[PDB]
Amino acid sequence: QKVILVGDGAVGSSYAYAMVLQGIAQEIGIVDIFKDKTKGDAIDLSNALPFTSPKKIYSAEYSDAKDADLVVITAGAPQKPGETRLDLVNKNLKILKSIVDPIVDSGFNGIFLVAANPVDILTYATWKLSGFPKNRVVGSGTSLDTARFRQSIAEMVNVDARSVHAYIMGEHGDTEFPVWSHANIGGVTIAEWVKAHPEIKEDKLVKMFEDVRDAAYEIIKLKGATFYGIATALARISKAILNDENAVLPLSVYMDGQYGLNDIYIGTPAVINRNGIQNILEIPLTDHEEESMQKSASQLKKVLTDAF
Amino acid sequence: QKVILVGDGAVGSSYAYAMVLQGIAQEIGIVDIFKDKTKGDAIDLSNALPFTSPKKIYSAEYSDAKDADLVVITAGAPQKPGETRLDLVNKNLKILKSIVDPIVDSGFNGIFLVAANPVDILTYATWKLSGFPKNRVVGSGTSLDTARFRQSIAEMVNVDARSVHAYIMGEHGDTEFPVWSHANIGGVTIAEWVKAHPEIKEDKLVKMFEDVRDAAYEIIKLKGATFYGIATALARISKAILNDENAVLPLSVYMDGQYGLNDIYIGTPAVINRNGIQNILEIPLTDHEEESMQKSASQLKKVLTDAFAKNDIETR
Amino acid sequence: QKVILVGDGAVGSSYAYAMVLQGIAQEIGIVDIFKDKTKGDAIDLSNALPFTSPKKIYSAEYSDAKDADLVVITAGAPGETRLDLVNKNLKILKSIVDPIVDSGFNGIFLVAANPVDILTYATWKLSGFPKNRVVGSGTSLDTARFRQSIAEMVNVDARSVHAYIMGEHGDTEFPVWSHANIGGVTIAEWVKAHPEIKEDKLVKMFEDVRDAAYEIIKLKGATFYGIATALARISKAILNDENAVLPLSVYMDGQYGLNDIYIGTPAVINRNGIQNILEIPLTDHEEESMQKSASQLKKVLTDAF
Amino acid sequence: QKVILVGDGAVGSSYAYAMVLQGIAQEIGIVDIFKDKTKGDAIDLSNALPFTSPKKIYSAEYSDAKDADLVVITAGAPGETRLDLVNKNLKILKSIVDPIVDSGFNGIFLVAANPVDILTYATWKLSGFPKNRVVGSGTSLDTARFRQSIAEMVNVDARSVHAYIMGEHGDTEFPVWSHANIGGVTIAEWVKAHPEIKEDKLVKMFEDVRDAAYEIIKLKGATFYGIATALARISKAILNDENAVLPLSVYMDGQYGLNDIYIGTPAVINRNGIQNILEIPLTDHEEESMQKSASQLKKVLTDAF
Repeated sequence: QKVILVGDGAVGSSYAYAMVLQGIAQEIGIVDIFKDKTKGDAIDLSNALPFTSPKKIYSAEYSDAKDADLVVITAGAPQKPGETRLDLVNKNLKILKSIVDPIVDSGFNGIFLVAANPVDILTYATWKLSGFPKNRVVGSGTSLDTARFRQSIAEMVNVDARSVHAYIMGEHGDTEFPVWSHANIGGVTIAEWVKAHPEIKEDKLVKMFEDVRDAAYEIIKLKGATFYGIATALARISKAILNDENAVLPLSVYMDGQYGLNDIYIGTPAVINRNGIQNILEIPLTDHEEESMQKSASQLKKVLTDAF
Repeated sequence: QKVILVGDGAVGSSYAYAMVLQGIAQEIGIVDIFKDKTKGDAIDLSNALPFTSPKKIYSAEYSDAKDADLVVITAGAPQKPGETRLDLVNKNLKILKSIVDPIVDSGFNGIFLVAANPVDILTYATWKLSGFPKNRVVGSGTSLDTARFRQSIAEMVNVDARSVHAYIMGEHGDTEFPVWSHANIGGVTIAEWVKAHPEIKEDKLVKMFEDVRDAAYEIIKLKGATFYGIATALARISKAILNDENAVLPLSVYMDGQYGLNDIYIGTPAVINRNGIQNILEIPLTDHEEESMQKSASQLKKVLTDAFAKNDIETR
Repeated sequence: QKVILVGDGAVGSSYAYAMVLQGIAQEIGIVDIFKDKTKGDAIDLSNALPFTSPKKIYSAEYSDAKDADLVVITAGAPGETRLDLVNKNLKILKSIVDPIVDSGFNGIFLVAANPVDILTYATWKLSGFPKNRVVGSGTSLDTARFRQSIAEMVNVDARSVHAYIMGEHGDTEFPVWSHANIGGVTIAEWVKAHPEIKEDKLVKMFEDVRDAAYEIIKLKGATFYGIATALARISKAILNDENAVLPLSVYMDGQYGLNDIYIGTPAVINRNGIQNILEIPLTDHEEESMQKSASQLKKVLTDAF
Repeated sequence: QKVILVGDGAVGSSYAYAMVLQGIAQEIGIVDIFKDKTKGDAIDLSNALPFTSPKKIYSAEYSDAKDADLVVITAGAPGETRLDLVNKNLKILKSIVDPIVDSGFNGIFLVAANPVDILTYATWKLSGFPKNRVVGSGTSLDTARFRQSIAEMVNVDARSVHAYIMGEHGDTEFPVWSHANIGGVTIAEWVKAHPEIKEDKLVKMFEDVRDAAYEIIKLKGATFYGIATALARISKAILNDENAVLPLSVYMDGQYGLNDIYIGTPAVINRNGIQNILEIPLTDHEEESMQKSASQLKKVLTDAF
């Protein structure tokens, strides 16, 4: 279980730490333009190993991805507060290509996990750039928000989060949405739970989603950047892949008809194991919610068209 | 987190051991009419603690339930061939009564976790005999079979069990049933799953439910008794209660209108915590499954009324 | 990580349950003369799997040990004399080792049958396997409990409590008080600094630890949860290649001045058996204790074959 | 189990993250000059909670230390003169400890800021708290990394590797090689039976552990994951009342021949602070090392005031 991390910034670095404290993977190679930073990170991270399970951590080069089972791409230049997102995508595409090409050439044949924002778009870019099978290229999608969303519903309703089933689908970002109609707690629909427990106000639920959806913006405002949350979810996804888990997570997967969408990566439940996506789940959507999914995909699709 | 286990037999003993190895509970008082066995089981289990989290395990008497947080009743009389299931209830009631009363006398005011068979019947009995609130008396119901049911579906569809939602409800036993219409994988129904994945055959799925439900029978015929599965299920429930989790489990809960049922304990998904049942989930059912529920519940009510009637009048 | 369990009695059964709950090994083949019991036991156990990590459990035959990584021998019937107990278990041991060896099994042997030290020496001779591929539970259990009790009494996390009970597991085993320490401080020195701790308490403690099994048997009819858990830990150290230090039954090639017999002492064990046998410096008295324990054992070993 | 972290820099921030992933404590209030950063940090960390055990994390003020069970001080700037660094951190410390004590805090102090030993003594002086209710990370991390390295070299599970790096955390800390042992066998004795392990590789290993922090700072700019992880483990020993043995910064009352200074030495810590200061048997040279580190420490500690 060898992982090659690409991007030793706030997200990549925190991600490796999470992997270390949580005991996921056996070998982690850190790659970043700035070599010295990663060498230091490797030594520092390694000094924490005596408190967790063993691991081998080192500053690596794209060539070291040859026998890697999972490549995590975090390195993604942030949008300047005064530029087209298209530019953000045009600058990250160059950053991206300079990463995928050299990684492919190493002989790497494992799973790609894209976390760089905008993720859905960059997952399509990675796929197109690598020429890898659709199921071997994945994006963090809306797994982090779905997790938080479930956790918040759980706290409000007071039921163990493990029994709260809800999904946030679409392009991870401003257009993502909650599948309220299908969301349920232990088998009972949120709708039925409210009818049965009026104290759980419908308006508060709605704001909660909004708070989950806008949180990354808020954090960047206060702290300047977001990383702990994304880093933890990135680790979980990494765990499901490496441990051939067959877990169901809302990832950025390749659309081929599901929800009627085609030729794009967007967020939807999916089964993921050591060989990438096994299944792409189509959750019964309300026609209204199908519009949501529709809007979200068209906006994302246009940008994808232009960029290329 | 103090636990008082009544019945140090195969189930009871296995349960304690599970609690020990899994690190659930801080204290475990073992109670059984046979004192020396509980004393040796206490010492024996304590030699395992160095390989797990600490715990205080000792031989106990009902009076020790005074400050307990949980009382686990596994003490039950086996059904020998040739006796009405009515007799099996009659003698188990006598037993239950010899346990409930003294525990209630100690001042115990925690939660009751009934595991004896028939569990639903013995749960309602414990509830009635103790006088405890309906939500402070729970049966292990169909939690084990549901957990085993899910893992098997998981293995067949090859999807992590955590994302496999399926319930087996009704009276734990020969007439419990799987709510196939509502069961789903990560949000996608079993029916829909079979449509997209034809390799997943329906006869195998239904046979698997039968193999699950009949598993206890086969275990007894080959080995004489069953304890590892239920013991492990019991410890999970115990953890849900003691750690105040608000976990959803198909347990034996008091029916007060749900499923059109009233005044009996029967299996159905419920939310449980340190104060007992918090919520009873009403999973949408098919007219038939609903009928199954009604039937499973009528026969249930019949045996209670018979057992309690005989016990109310003939006891001396 | 495939394990073959020979003996589905109270110990074997508990052992597997421990393995199931603790998540050790991915496959357990249970082997016992009573097929039905092993069959129902495998089904009961498997129902416990949804609450733990996955594993494959089934009623096996010695031949299933062909591709097994670990073979644990618990078999053996519990008013008997020990000499005539040893004899009926050497015979049983033979009926197990031979066929397991013929299946091609080139893994590790972990003997738990009693007397362990004697029967462990028997497995070695009966299988031919290298002195380091045949291991006995030794005194790992008693030491684990001995350390735990010192920790409670002393009120310091047991992980830092270092003590060993060595020699033949049983009546003649003894504690190495001289080398035993807390955080690195000898027990002796700890007692000086803290008089609240009494030698009478410490001395009776070892005794209680040592004769515990005797009482559990008297009270409950048999002991199994303790050794089961200890076997499970040993099983883990082997299957996961931990190179852990445990007082196991190891072959004597000079240590403590002993030779050609298995006996209890700290050793490093991993996926490939015992990696190292550790010699703890002993006190003259302690050397005697070890000496006396070994001679008493060696005689019984000598007359057995 | 509530905690008040003072300092939301790379170390405190990472500390909080570790605490969150490892699920230690149920409440963490992050206190730092820059509020918005501690505010956006708490939101960010709270988004990770769904993947771990529950916790209540928030931006706090010194006043929130009132009911706190433990306060962790990581504030303190990272050219520089050993003297100047101490003198300005002593100032920072004063602007923190005072206000925290004013809140009503009657819990434990865990000092992580460097130079840790000196800043720990300062915390004791400034807080007026009991000697046992003021703790410094001391050499716990280096000792932990030191043991792990010896284990990888000797190929024996680290839990069985007992070694101690003592003295003032810094350039003057030294390894107690004489007492260091593996499963009860001495490093010196271990080497004898294992030629391939050379005292040359062993001395260089320690030196790497000691000056590693320095290499990390040059390469990356700062060091935080090692210290943060270690802080979280000490925090766990305290919040869970473990009575764990860790080389911490503790008040010397004659032990080792030292008096009236905090310095690195094995100790038992729990919910109520330091239970015991362990005095490990030092060689003449190892004893000289302790004196040298302490006298030099004492010097810098005096001038500082």
